[PDB]
Amino acid sequence: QKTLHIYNWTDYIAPDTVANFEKETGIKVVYDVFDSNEVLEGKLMAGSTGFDLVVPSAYALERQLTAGVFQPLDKSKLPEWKNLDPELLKLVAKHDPDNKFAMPYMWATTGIGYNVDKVKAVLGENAPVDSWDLILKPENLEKLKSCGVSFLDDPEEVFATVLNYLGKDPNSTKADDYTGPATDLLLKLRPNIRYFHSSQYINDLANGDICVAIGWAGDVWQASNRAKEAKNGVNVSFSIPKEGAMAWFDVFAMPADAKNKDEAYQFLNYLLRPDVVAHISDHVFYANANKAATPLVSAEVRENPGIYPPADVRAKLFTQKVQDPKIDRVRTRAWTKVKSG
Ligand SMILES: COCCOC[C@@H](C)OC[C@@H](C)OC[C@@H](C)N
Ligand SMILES: [Cl-]
Repeated sequence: QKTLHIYNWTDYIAPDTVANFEKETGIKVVYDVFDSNEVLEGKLMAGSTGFDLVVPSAYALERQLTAGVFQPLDKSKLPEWKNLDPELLKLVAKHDPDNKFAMPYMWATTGIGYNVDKVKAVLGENAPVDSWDLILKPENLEKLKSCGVSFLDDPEEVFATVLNYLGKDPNSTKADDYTGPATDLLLKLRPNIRYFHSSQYINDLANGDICVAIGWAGDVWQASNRAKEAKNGVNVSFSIPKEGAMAWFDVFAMPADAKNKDEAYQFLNYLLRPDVVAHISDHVFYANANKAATPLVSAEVRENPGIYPPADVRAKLFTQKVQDPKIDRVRTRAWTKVKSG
């Protein structure tokens, strides 16, 4: 009896995906979760994770490759690899040349999740729900403080969105951008932010406990779906703001010391099956990278422009750059200053 260990994001799989895999293959699966790239990268850099598959973002995969923490995917053991989107593969290939190490899993954006009715009650029906002004303008955050504001606990996301909102390069390589105007705005916003967290905001949005969040798109639509299932009358939506937004790709990768490579390949081939990965998108409200699976995804998910955004919305998106150690230092320092007010 072999056991496959999988380290994935929270709220990032269907409730029966793993059980259906165990039944089909006889492989026992141990499934652990994280809600942060730095948590996952920390384990990948510090020692032996014990995981056979992990799921980092494509840009973070690039940093991890330079340390040799992954092993190349044997394409002959992934016969269904052809189901993956070539335009999505080419986008991942900027971080993983020739797509040698990673399998694109899901992709989405980083925008604003919000309580529609409470926002409209606090800021009126003309609230800037189409703009980052909703959560990055201090005059607005001062009004929304009491209903609850959350930011992701992710320095790269927050700083990229703040610099973009200030008219700077989202991936600015000038330290004065981070210590100056980026830190200045965050400190003005900081007293109105209830907490920095990358997963608690899902149930807090669903229950009406926070009214505006920096959120990952599928996370927020899950919040909206849970509230509807609970019949609590809470109205949650998601905005890809008109100023542009962070877009990203999460990929499956195989750690270089993975114990059960053969079983890991079996799970990757399982994920490549169109019905399997469409079932996941139906439940997590995330776009998968499987071109063959798209028609099998629910109309509710596929026709949602906040999940499968149209071309006008795609033209506004930017992706995360791997910053050199100088900018990494500056950004990380300012982030810690910001978290402690
Ligand atoms: C409470 O969770 C029990 C998991 O049960 C797995 C079910 C679906 O069957 C698949 C089995 C035969 O394969 C893996 C075995 C070794 N655990
Ligand atoms: Cl990415």
